[PDB]
Amino acid sequence: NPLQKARILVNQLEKYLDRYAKEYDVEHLAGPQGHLVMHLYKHPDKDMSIKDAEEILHISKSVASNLVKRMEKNGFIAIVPSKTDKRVKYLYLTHLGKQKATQFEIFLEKLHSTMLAGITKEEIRTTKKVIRTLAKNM
Amino acid sequence: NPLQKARILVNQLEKYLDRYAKEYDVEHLAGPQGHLVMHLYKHPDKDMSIKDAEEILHISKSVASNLVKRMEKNGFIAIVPSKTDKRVKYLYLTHLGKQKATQFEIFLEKLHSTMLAGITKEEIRTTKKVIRTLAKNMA
Repeated sequence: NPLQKARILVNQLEKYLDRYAKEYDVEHLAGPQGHLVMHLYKHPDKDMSIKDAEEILHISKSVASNLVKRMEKNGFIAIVPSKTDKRVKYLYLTHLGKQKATQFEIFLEKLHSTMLAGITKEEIRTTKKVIRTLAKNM
Repeated sequence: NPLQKARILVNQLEKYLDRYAKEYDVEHLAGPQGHLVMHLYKHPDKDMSIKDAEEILHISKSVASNLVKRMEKNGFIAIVPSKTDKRVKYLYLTHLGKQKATQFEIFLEKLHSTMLAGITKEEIRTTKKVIRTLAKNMA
């Protein structure tokens, strides 16, 4: 049954991810914080406002604000408020965020090497398409 | 969390699945038995051996044999060994199985109408393949 197998896959997938994130020592960075840290490190000539994080992660301001607040508490970023507009805040990688970023690139590189073996990109775009239309149908 | 979200979706899909199988009274047919019944009902001029079932459902003789024995226990088919060949066993849709067929057709129509809207069958076949190969890769 496809639904029973998918339920099984999800559980294996969460276990598989926790195990690698530990092996690569990016366990707390795995997930949205990693996605933010990555974008920062990949685009050094741009600035990231908290609103940049909302649009990339399609989350709300309250959710994004507590996310960047978490990343600052973890020593991953410096939050620097804009001097012109008091409501705009910028995100900057610390030294630890830079090291963690570059380690996170390596961890993802192996995941795309292992988990997506034998899966073309056209198969992936459609799979994401099917899952979204199932979700919309619910 | 994307994984938390996928788990919730699959749980919604299964709940909606049970809802339609109850509605159309086809709960045991969701899956291979329904596929066999359909092949029987749709092709009434051919005969289906157990070895035919292996090819149709891409299963083993042992898996097909336990499948049809389950379908007979549910009264969907009669398994009648060949009167010519002692090694061939044939499958025949019963009266109950013919009613289940048309009940199963409307059920599939409802799935394609509601939960599986906008998803072609080729899109489903790839989705199943990605799921099989991702599971293989975490091993």
